[PDB]
Amino acid sequence: ITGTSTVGVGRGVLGDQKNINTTYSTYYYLQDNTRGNGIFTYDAKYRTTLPGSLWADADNQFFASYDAPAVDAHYYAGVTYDYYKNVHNRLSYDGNNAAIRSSVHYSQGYNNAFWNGSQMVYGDGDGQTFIPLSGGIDVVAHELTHAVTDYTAGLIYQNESGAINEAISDIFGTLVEFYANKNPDWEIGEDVYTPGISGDSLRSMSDPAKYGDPDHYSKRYTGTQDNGGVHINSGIINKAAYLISQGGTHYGVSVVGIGRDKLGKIFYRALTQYLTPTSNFSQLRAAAVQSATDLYGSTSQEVASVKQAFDAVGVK
Ligand SMILES: CC(C)C[C@H](NP(=O)(O)[C@H](Cc1ccccc1)NC(=O)OCc1ccccc1)C(=O)N[C@@H](C)C(=O)O
Ligand SMILES: [Ca+2]
Ligand SMILES: [Ca+2]
Ligand SMILES: [Ca+2]
Ligand SMILES: [Ca+2]
Ligand SMILES: [Cs+]
Ligand SMILES: [Zn+2]
Repeated sequence: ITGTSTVGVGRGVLGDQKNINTTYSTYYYLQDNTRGNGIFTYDAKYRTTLPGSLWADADNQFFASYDAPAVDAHYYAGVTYDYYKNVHNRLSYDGNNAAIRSSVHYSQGYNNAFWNGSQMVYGDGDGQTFIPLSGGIDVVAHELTHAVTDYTAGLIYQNESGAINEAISDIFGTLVEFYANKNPDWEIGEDVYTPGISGDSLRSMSDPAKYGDPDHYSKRYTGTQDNGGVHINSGIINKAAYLISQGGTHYGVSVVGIGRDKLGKIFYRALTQYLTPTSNFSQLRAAAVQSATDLYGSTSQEVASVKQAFDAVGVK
């Protein structure tokens, strides 16, 4: 909408107070004009019609329980935009400052979040498996990263290419979580998953097998559920990325860690310059090796560590 940029205040899903960029024209709308061509947050009103209504508020204060998922979807989209711009010189998901749209309160008791080809969408959860999913910064950045992938490598959402697509979203979701630097970890979704169980998460990148996901190519899922295991076999790539950054010895193979920032540079370059819609795990290894060669040189530790990490997870 046309209006003037304003700054509201509210509380997110976890009860934390934050300022949000809004737009005033009769109402205060969840429309942040400070980033690209805007970040816009919508109310789906417990239905499945999308996007729903641009979020309108009478007083620019967002402390109601119903407001909390919207506050976080809006704010964490801003953090994610900032990460891509400041760290990778990428302007929004398309590289040309496309408007970023999110809807919250999607459906009833909906235990998921998604990118629908055009926007991000967040369920509220059922209060048992999830609380409102925009409360997880890694979740928000995971969804927005699906948009980045759509506009870059375009990895098809099935089998190995789809597991790479998933892992890219988990990797950058985690790097955004570290960028914001609030309780960062290598787990996925811990802030919104299972409110009645402490210390768990939807997935782990540091130890995927803690939740039955594979951590070695010899343990990959080959069936048809989950689009050929896209959320399962992502553990093999997530583990490789974790090893590149943090190091470790895994199935007897030692990896010298090179840190999160270099992991992010290598995988961002692979995603944007080398991966294609049909890339498989072996092709991802080659793309990561070439990316690290471009950035650091063929004789570098960074290239050696990429090779060690893929060796450790059984990907040649
Ligand atoms: C980070 C977590 C909290 C959310 C994350 N959702 P997610 O982002 O993985 C969501 C899952 C989904 C698919 C279809 C319909 C509805 C929902 N997938 C999704 O949005 O895929 C977007 C996409 C579009 C084109 C090509 C490739 C990908 C996830 O891991 N979902 C698990 C629970 C799953 O769906 O198994
Ligand atoms: Ca209000
Ligand atoms: Ca965390
Ligand atoms: Ca996390
Ligand atoms: Ca939990
Ligand atoms: Cs789990
Ligand atoms: Zn995903």
